[PDB]
Formats: sequence, structure tokens, C-alpha cells
Amino acid sequence: QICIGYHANNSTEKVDTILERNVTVTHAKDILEKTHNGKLCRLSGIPPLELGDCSIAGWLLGNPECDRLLSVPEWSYIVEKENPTNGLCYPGSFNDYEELKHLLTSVTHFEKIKILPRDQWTQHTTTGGSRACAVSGNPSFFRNMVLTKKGSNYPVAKRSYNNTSGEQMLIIWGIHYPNDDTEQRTLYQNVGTYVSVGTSTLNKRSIPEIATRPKVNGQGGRMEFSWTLLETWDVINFESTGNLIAPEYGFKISKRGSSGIMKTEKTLENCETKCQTPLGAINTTLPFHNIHPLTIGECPKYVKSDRLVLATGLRNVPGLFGAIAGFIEGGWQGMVDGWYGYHHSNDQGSGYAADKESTQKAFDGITNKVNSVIAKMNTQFEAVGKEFSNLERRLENLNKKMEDGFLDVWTYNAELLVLMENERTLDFHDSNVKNLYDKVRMQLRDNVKELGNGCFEFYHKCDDECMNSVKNGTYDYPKYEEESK
Amino acid sequence: QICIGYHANNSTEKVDTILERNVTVTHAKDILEKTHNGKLCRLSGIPPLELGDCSIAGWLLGNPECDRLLSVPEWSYIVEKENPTNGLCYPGSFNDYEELKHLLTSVTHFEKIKILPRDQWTQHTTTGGSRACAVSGNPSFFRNMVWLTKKGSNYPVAKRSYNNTSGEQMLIIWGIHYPNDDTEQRTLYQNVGTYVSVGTSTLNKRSIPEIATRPKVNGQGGRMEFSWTLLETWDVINFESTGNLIAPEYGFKISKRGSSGIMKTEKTLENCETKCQTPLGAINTTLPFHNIHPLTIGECPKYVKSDRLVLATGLRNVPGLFGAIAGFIEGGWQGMVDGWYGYHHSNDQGSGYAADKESTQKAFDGITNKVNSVIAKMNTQFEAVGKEFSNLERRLENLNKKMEDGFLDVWTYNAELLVLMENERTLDFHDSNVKNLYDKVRMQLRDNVKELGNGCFEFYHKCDDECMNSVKNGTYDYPKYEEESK
Amino acid sequence: QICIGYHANNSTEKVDTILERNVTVTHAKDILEKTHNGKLCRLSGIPPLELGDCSIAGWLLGNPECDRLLSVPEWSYIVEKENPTNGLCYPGSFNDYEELKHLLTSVTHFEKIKILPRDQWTQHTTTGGSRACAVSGNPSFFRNMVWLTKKGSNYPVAKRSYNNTSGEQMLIIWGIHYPNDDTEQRTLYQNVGTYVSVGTSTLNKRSIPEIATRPKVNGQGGRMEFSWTLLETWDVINFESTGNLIAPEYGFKISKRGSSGIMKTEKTLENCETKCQTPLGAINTTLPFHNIHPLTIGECPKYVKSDRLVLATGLRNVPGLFGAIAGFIEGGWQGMVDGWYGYHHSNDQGSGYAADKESTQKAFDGITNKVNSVIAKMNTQFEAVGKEFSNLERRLENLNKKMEDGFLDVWTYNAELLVLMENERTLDFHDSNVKNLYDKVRMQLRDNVKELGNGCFEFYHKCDDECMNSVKNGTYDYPKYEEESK
Repeated sequence: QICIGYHANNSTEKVDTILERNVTVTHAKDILEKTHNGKLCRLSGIPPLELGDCSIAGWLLGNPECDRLLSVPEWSYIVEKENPTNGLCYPGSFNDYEELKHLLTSVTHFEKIKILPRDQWTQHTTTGGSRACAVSGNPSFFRNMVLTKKGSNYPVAKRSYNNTSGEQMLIIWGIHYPNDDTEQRTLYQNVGTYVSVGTSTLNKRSIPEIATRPKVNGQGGRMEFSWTLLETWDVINFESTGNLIAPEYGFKISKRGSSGIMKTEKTLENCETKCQTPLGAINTTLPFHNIHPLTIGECPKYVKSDRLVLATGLRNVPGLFGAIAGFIEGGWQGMVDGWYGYHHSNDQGSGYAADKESTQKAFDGITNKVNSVIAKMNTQFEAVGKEFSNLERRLENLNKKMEDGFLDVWTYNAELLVLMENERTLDFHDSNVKNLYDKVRMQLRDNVKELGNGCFEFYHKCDDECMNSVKNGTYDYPKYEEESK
Repeated sequence: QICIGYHANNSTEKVDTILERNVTVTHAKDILEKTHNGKLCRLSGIPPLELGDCSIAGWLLGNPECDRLLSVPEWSYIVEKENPTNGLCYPGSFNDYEELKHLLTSVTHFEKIKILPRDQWTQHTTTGGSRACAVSGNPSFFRNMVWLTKKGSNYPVAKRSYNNTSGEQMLIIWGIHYPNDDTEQRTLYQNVGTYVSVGTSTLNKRSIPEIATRPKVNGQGGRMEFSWTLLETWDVINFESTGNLIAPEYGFKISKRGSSGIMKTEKTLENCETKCQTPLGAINTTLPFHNIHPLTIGECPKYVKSDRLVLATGLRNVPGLFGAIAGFIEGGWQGMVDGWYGYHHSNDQGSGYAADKESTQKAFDGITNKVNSVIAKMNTQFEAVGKEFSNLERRLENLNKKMEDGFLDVWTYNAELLVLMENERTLDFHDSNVKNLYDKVRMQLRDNVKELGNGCFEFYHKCDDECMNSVKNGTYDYPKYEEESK
Repeated sequence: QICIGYHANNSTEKVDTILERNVTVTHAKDILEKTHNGKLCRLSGIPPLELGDCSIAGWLLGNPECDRLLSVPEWSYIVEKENPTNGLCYPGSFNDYEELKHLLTSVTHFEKIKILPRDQWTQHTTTGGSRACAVSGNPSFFRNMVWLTKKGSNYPVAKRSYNNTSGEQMLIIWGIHYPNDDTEQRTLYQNVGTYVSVGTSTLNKRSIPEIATRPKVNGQGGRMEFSWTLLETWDVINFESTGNLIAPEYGFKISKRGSSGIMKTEKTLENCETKCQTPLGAINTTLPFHNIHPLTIGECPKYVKSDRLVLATGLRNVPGLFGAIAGFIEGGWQGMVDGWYGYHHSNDQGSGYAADKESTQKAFDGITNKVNSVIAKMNTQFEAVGKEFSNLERRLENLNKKMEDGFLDVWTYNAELLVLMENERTLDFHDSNVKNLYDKVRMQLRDNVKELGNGCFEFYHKCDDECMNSVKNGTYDYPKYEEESK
């Protein structure tokens, strides 16, 4: 007597197929990454620029509260809080702010630099400040910026700078808008004033826009800031009959690519990732994750699913080809060196001897299958999160529509892929078993009786060198023309 | 004798698989929604704002042709004609108009409030009108706006402000008048160095009028340029003008849960209901895909180019991979009406169609799950689709088109091929079930019967309607029947 | 002795499947397109507008370095160098430049009309040139524009209008001069508080000169800022200026079906044809995928990040899921070469390879259908891909990149996996056909023959060449042969 059977264990893994729900399997691999390390990490060896709770504006202008900052020279992304507490301490706006932020997203090198020393505004006053930028508790001001009437005269202010730093330079300036026509004279004299900033490509003229306005930080005045990139060996010319907030500093900047701003309170911790999320770093080979939509790095595809379990083992019992949970009605707790095997009753012994020849071919197959799903996923570096001003609602909605479209696609394809490939894994094991059965039947024939539950009853004395020959697929039919039938 | 077979009926239902086109199948399920109710509907309980043929601009400003309009306080989308006829009766433009429309697209609450009553403009003339906005047939003007003009030979500094104590964020619109020429200016406003000033916490604006000759539109050379802002709560707006100010009299309390879309159509609201509206009519369906119209609003099936997505659910109809169906069992049985697979038996007593409950149920279950899988894994958030762009945003509109199309192509391909591949396996599943049933009998009878030819066993012994039973229900006893009429 | 067999050959063609790698297969089809004809072509009958090394701005304005440019009236897409040498020869900017280029990407129809002859500017000087725009080697200027300057010590109000009676929509470009300083302003235009004012029915613009010191570009400190409009049919455009106006002489009649793209390339038009163009060359193909280059224009296969997409069409080549191929029948027969599956017979006469036409044909049909399903379900509208963004639209450009990459990821994955999955199934399909063939023979014989093992039956009786043909072609009486050597 020699039986064919398959492995069963005490596993409680459930997988789903297109055809069945909650099916207990023998072994399974989840292909959805759901763990992060809870740390904010460096991206490929380079840290993020951490803005504490300053805004980029607050930092670049030199809000006094951003004094204790610590500017690294490199950074691979930016950490900003959702709503930072120290931005424009003096009330105002920042032209093309979102574009400036996108630019400074990632930097190869970034160095502040003095380019228009304040002391050389010989003909103007340079010490104007405000209680809005107060330092317990005197008027102060953006530390990176500087002009008001000297005596009762505001002459044309006209300085320029040639970028000899050998790097592209960021440069910011501003224009002030007083409360009313008097404040405008008490500060600048003349009333038809302008601010002129020009480079080889930049060319801009601003005039004061005066309106009655509620106080913000105790101020009715406003300041509007603009910025340009000054190419190397180019010069920038300032000219103003009043209202100019001048830079004292510029910033050298080089860029390789781009990146993103990550909203979070977390702090740099000193580990390493190829992939960051506002929850923690992700370290995975898997093609999918459900940690958080707003990643930066080379990430697994984000999916709405919360389980993607591939079956790797076979159905687990105490399908398509009629053997497993079929004509062979149960699994063997006892066979534990393979997936499919033999069980002999002999004069000598009995008799669990798993089939290596075939269990092997299955390990490879199911190995290849899992690796196909994982290894085909192309993953470039992306930043996901983005920024839009409140007059860019449509454009923000376009972006949401796009991210949501891909999310639906990947979720659906990942769910259906798992379902289909599970139907096919189980049928695979079922056919492996049916084929082992048929490989024995096609050897024995007359020499054995088929019982019905996967058994062969031997018509002739068989012994250990006999089975050990069926197993190895080398049993000679001639040698046993006993016909006890 | 006992025989194994499968169900057949009078179906003409055709499906396609990866391998064969035009296969006749026993039962099937179209998974493509193709029909609508042709009505224009209320979306999850909430009506659309219906503009008739005003534009949002005309409506907000109070174009007098928009008088009959019927304003509602809630609304879930907007119905506008492609080319509305009553917009800005006095010619002009609306700054960031598309952003303003997008804003108004969906609203949890919306209420007009009188914030700057006309009467309190004591020092100016208020009855200022125009033949461009005439009310049969006297000059009028937008009913929500105030055209400040000189009173006597004077136009003093016009200076008013409003603190938003309304409890909600408030939309405010104002305008500045661009006259046709110096004489229109003087007769309207006396002064000449004029300007309009508007300031809030975050808003800061000073506009100066541009006198200049322009072609006439609705008989006007002048132009009016409108701007808007959202006034936050407990914030104040300050207006100051020496002329050319078109003042609001009203502001709009607005609250927004989320965002929606403007649906361009001729149809009108009709008192039905949906989770999904299109310009042709509403859609009510579980199906994962539709082909009705790309510009839907709400929770909708995926839109595909395809116009047939039919899932085989029954078997190949014969009045495969495993070789039973249309194979070694040559055809199906019209006779068997209560199951997918079963037995034919020939007895000294009777004959003889008995359905195989057990395995027919395995299949009713599997195929139920397969359909539910295809349908229920489909993630359907609420979306708007339709989008608005100015004539100077062609590239942006084209970006959106490239995106909507990219997705159309993806969903189309994936659904078409999903259907094809899952059809090939559905058939082969039924095939497998029939072959395993045949084998369950063969392994059970062994010598006691002869394998006949086409799914048939001839017993080498007498078998009554009790013995048959043991076969059909798996309990056949071999040992008992050692008759070898062999 | 009858034997069931299957085709084998000298093919070294390799495929991958979900389950195995580097499987040698009998025949294969690549469904990934990678050849291009290296030519730059015309698109469905219509040529590209070829800019040489001008920029569109340069061309429209009439840069002297574009005189010899050859303008067709129609064009279907534009060819520009990634970086042209001849644009604004006199320094400045072009408002809404990317919008303009996108509008001119593809055109019906496009001719240049003379709307405002220079000599009708009688109160002004018209010949103003510049060294920046020089013609070997005197001072010239954009051939299509007029630089209005003072006559003697006077600059009267410059004021003309033009009614678009051309019958087509009309493109019109104007400019404003930004001088280096007050004295340059005065020697050119006399007056100081100048403005340029342009108005149509819908356009309404007023510019003031920005006099200020700038670095020198092309030897010039001044700048010119150009703007553009589309003048609708029968509408008029008013020009009014007190100085600094760069007037147009010409306007461009324009008509458009739809939109296209700009192709950045060095190549030049080469007199052929495509439905699909890339910067490396044209593509002629039926295949659904290509990996030639992402920036295509026309109706194109899907661009994939992969470089082999090989579908098995033939069978596992042996010099499966159903146990037959490289299973209980261990080798393929080099011998039989008129079918995929068939028989070998041990006889007294011949012996012996006989194809099974009927089964082989049902497999050619199936696999032919599989390949066609994969290729023919791929929908391809016409798209341009390549896009254009000013350097203050980095966010918007990144949005476009996140979009193209996203589709690229989706298509590459689905395609790679499609191929792998359909390959595992193609192989199992052949395996099943062999197996079923074998089982067709077995269920026919029975008692009559001996199941040997490697797919062979040993006969219990004489079977002469004509007996065989009853097995092979599936009509063979069992009755006849009661000869029991057993």
C-alpha cells in the first residue's frame, strides 16, 4: 500500500480568490507594506531642512523669531509645520510664494551672503523698525532687509550688485504700503513714488497701493515682497524714490532636481531612508503600501486596500483538478519536509516520505510568481505633496483629481491581481498533486488497485527498496507479474 | 444506466473570451451601465442651483433678467447653459471669474445679506442707471450693486466699511467703472484724479480708472471691472473712492463642505434623485462601468469607450481546457431545469433527470463571488469631471484633457481584457466541474460499471431508484454489488 | 502502437511567465515596437511649420534673421530647436508666450495681412531702428512692426483703429518700449507721462513705460514688452498712444481645427508620411507598445519603460499544469512538421508522423485570437505629449511630469504582467490540448489497447495503415476488434 497526499499544518492564514472567500492556506505572504519606523530620516544621506515653526518667508526675510534656526547647506526636502507661527511678522504678501518654495525644495548648496551692506545707504535712514517685528520689546525688523527719509529728504536711492559669487543667487526685495497719504509723506516725502528692480531678464516697477486696512499685528501698513534669480556675472539695479525695503543679503543656490515640503511636527532623528512619509520612514521591497498618501522618495505605490495577501502554500484541510479537498479528501498533519508526498504501509514500516522532485518545482514557481509581482514595479523618485495659493483652487483640484485617479487604478489592479493570482496558486498546488497521483498510477497499472481516496493497494509483496523506487520514479512493471486479481 | 451531463437552454446570449469570439453562453451579465433616466436630478437629497440662462456673474450681480431666478440656500451642483444669455448687461470683466465659479460650485449654506444699505450713501447719487441694463424701458442697473454718482456738482470722498459679524465667511463683490471718455467721467463723477480703494486683513487694492475709446457692446463704450473677496468673520472691509466705484449693497454668507462642478445642459430640474448625474440624465447602478457621457457629477461608475462588457456566468451552451463540455460529453440537456450539472438515469422503474445539488451550489457560489469581486473592488469617490478654463488657459485645459483621456484609455483596456480573461476562466471552470463530476462516479463504481462513451456508465448489475440515490449522493457501496455479468 | 506527440524545432526564442523564466518556446511574437525610420515627416498629409533656428516670437515679429524662412499656409505641428538663436533680437519679453505658441501649434489655414500700413502714420517718424536688429550693417528692426518716434520735437497722440473684415479670426501683436532713462525717453518720444492703450470688444489694456537702468542685453539697455490678442471677425481694435508704442503693420488670419505640439529637434523635414512622429523619427506600427521616446506627436502606441515584450504563440520547445508536455509525454518530435500536435504509429507498413489538423487548427485560431485581443483593444486618440512652461510655472510643469510618469508606471506594469500572465496560460493551453488529444484516443480504445506510459498505447490486434485513420480522425469502432491477447 502506497498513498499520495499533501501537506497540512496548523496555520490559520486566510486569503481570498476570485472564486472563494476566507480560504485557509498553508503559507502566505503579504505584499502590502504597512509599517514605518516612526522616525523622520535623511533622504539618501542628505538631511531635510527643518524650519521648526517658521515659514520659508520668515526664514529668508530674517524674522527675529527664526534667529535660532541652523541652516544646513544642502537638504533633500523641507520640513514645515502645516500652519507655521513665524512668517511675515510685518503684515504683507509674497509674490509667487508657492513657486519660490517649490524651487528651494531641494538644494545642492545654499549659502547666505552679504551683497548690499546697510551702512552704505549714506543718504537715507536705515533703522526704521516696527513693533510688529518686536524683540521684547523694541521695534525691530526682518534681519535680512533694510529705507526712510533723512531729515525731510528722500533722494533717489540707487544701488546695484554684480553677482560675482560664481553661483546663481536668490534675491528678495519689498515695497511698503502705508495707511494713508500722510504716513506716506512722514516716511518718504514725495508721494508719486516707485520702486524699480531690473536685471538682464527681470524688469519691474511697483507703486504704493494705499487703502484703509484693519490692523494685523497692530499694523495697518503692508509690505509686499518679490524675488528673482540673478544669473552669474549679471547685475541687479535697484532704484527708488520711496517705499523700498532693500535686501542686505542674497542667497547662493545650486540645484540638481526638485523635491517637496513635508508638513509635520516630527524632528530629524538620524537614520536613513529611500522613502519618507509624515508618519515615519518606510523600508520595503513590496510594491504597495498604505501608510500615508504624502510620501517623498522612491516609494511603493499607495493603495486604499489594507490587505494584499498572496497565497504561497496550498489549501489547508484537517478545486479545479479534483484532488486537493477533492478525491484526496484531507491533508496530512504528519508530513513536514515537503508540500506533496507519499505514505506507505509495508511489512517493514510506514511511511511518510515527502516528494523532493516535485515540492522543489513548486517552491521555485511560487518564488518566481511572488518576485514577478514585486520586481516589475517601476518606482522613480517623486514628491507627491504640493502647494497652491487660494486663487489656485482649480489647479489644486486638478492635482487631487489626478492623484485620486491613480489611486483608484492601483487599488483596483492590486486587489484584482491578488484575487486572480490566488485562484491560480491554489489550482497550481491542486494540479501538482493530481499529477503526482497520475505519475504513480501510470507506473503501477495492473500491479496495483486504485482505492479512491488517493491510494494504491499492491497486488504483490513490496518492500522498502520497492517504494523507494516508486518514489524515485523507477519501478519496473515486468518484475511483478503476480496477478492476485 | 447512469449518465453525466450539463444544462443547456434556449439562450442566444453571446460573450467573447481571450481565445474565441462570439460564444453562446447559458446565462450572462452585462457589467456596463448603458441607460439613464433622461431627467435632471437632485443629488443625494440636494438640488442643483439652476441658472436658467443667466451666468453666475449675472446672477450674483443681480442682472434684472435674473429676477425670476429662484435662489435656494443649499445646492450640490450648478446647472448653466453653454452660452448663457444674461451675464454682464453692462459690458466688462470679472477678475478671477473661473476661481469664483469653482468656489460657488457646491455650498452647504448660502444666504444673501444686506451689508451696505443704499440709503446710507447720503452724500452721493444712488439711482444711477444705464440703458444697457434697462427695465422696460427705463435705465436700470445690477440690483445687488450700487452705482455711486455725483450729487449736485459734488462727489465727496465715498468712505464706508463693514465688519463681518454674520457668523460665516462672506463673499463680497465690487466694481470700478471705466468710462468711454472725459465727458462721461465729468458728468458722472465731477472729479478726475479718481481712484477706488479696497482693503481687508489680507486684501489690499487700489484701482485707477482707464478712460479710453472702445467698440460698443450693448451700446456701451464704457466697461465695468468686478473683483471679489472672501471676508473672514469678525474681519472688516474698507471701501474708499473719489469716483468710479460700483459698490456692493449685499454680501453672501457662504459655507462649504466640499467642492462640485458646473453641469452645462439645456435640461431642467425634475424631481427625482441620484448618486450620479450626467448631462443626458441620471444613472442608478451597481455596475463598475458606464458609457453614457464623460461629464458626470457624483459617485459614478468608470466611464469607458467600450459599449459591450458581458460576463459569462453560465456555461458554453450546447443544445474546453478539461475536455468535457462540448468535448467527451457531446452536448447539454434542455431537460435538466433545476441545476447546472447532474445525472440522467435509466431504470427498470423510471427515468430520469436528477440535478446535482452539491456541485451546482459550489458553482452558484463561485460565480456569484467572481461577479461581486469585479463589481465590489471598484472604489468610487464623488468627483466633478467637468472643468472651467479661460481663453488664456488653453495649455491647462489641454493638460486636464490629456489626463481625463489617459484614464479613459487605462480603464477601457483593463475592463475589456478583464472581461475577456475572466470569461475564458469562467467557461473552463464549468468544464472542470463537469469533468470532476464524471470522475467522482467513475472512481466510485470502478468495475461495477463500464465506461460507455459520452459521460455514460452502464451497470454490470441491477440498480433501482435507491441504489441510484447512493451514487448521486456519494455513498455508493461497491462491495455489495459483486455481480459480474462481465 | 499509437503515440500522441507534439511539435519541436530549432527555435532559440525565449519567453518569461509568472512561474518560470527563460522558457524556450516554439514560436513568439514581440508586441513592443522599437524601430523608427529616423526621418522627420509630415503628419497625415500635412507638414510641420519649420522654424530653422528662429523662435516663434522671432518669426511673428519679423526678425531680419527669418526673412528666408519659407512659410506654409497649413502645418500640423511645429519644429523648433530646443534653444533658438534668433528671437527677440532687441531685448524684452512676450506676455503669455506659452499660450501663444500653444495656439499656433497646429493651424488650418494661416496668412499674413497688412492691417496698418506704416506710411499712414503721417504725424510720426517710422524709420526708427536699432543696432541690436542690424542688417549688414545698418540699424533695422522687426520687419512686421513699426517703431513710432517723434517728428522734429513732436509726438502727437498716435491713434489708429482697424475693423477685422478679413472673415477669419485674427492674431495681432503690439509692443511697448521700456527705455533706459529719462533722456532716452525724451529724445525718442518728447513727452514723459506716456501710455499705450489697446482696446477691443473684450480686450482693454493700458500700459505705462517702466523707465529704469538695466544691464545691457544685445548691447541694449531698453526692453520691449509685447502683447497679443485675437481680434474676432467684424470687431475693431483701437490703438492710442502718447509714446512708446511699437505698432503692428501686419495681422495674421488664423483658423484651427484642433491642437498639436512643438517638437524640439535638430532634424529637418524629410518628405515622407506618418500617423505618428517622434523627435528621433517616425513610427509605422500595429503594435500597442513602444519604447522609442516619450515625446511623440500623433496617434501613437503606449510608451513603456520596458524593452522586451514577448508573447509565446507556439509551445514549450522540448528536444505542465496538465501533466502532458514535458510530463508523462517527455519529449517533442522534431520529426512531425505539419502541425503542433499529432501521432506516431508503429506498424507493418509506414511509420510514422501524422499531424492532427483539426486540433492544431483550433489552437492556431485561439492563439491568433489572443494576440489580436491584446493588440486590437488598445484605444489610441491623437495626442502631443511634449509641453511648454515659462520658468515661473515650475509647479505646473512638475504636475505634468507627475502625470506622464504616472501613466508610464501604469502601462509598463500592466503590460509586463499581461505578457507574463498570458504566457503561463498559453503554455498551459498547449499542454491541455495534447492531454485532451491523448484522452480522446484512450476513451476510444480501452480494453482494446495497453496504456504503456510515455503517451503510447499498445494494441491488442492488427491495425493496418487504414485502421489508424479511424483513431486519428476520431471515428473508430470498438465493436469490430474482439481479439483478446490477454
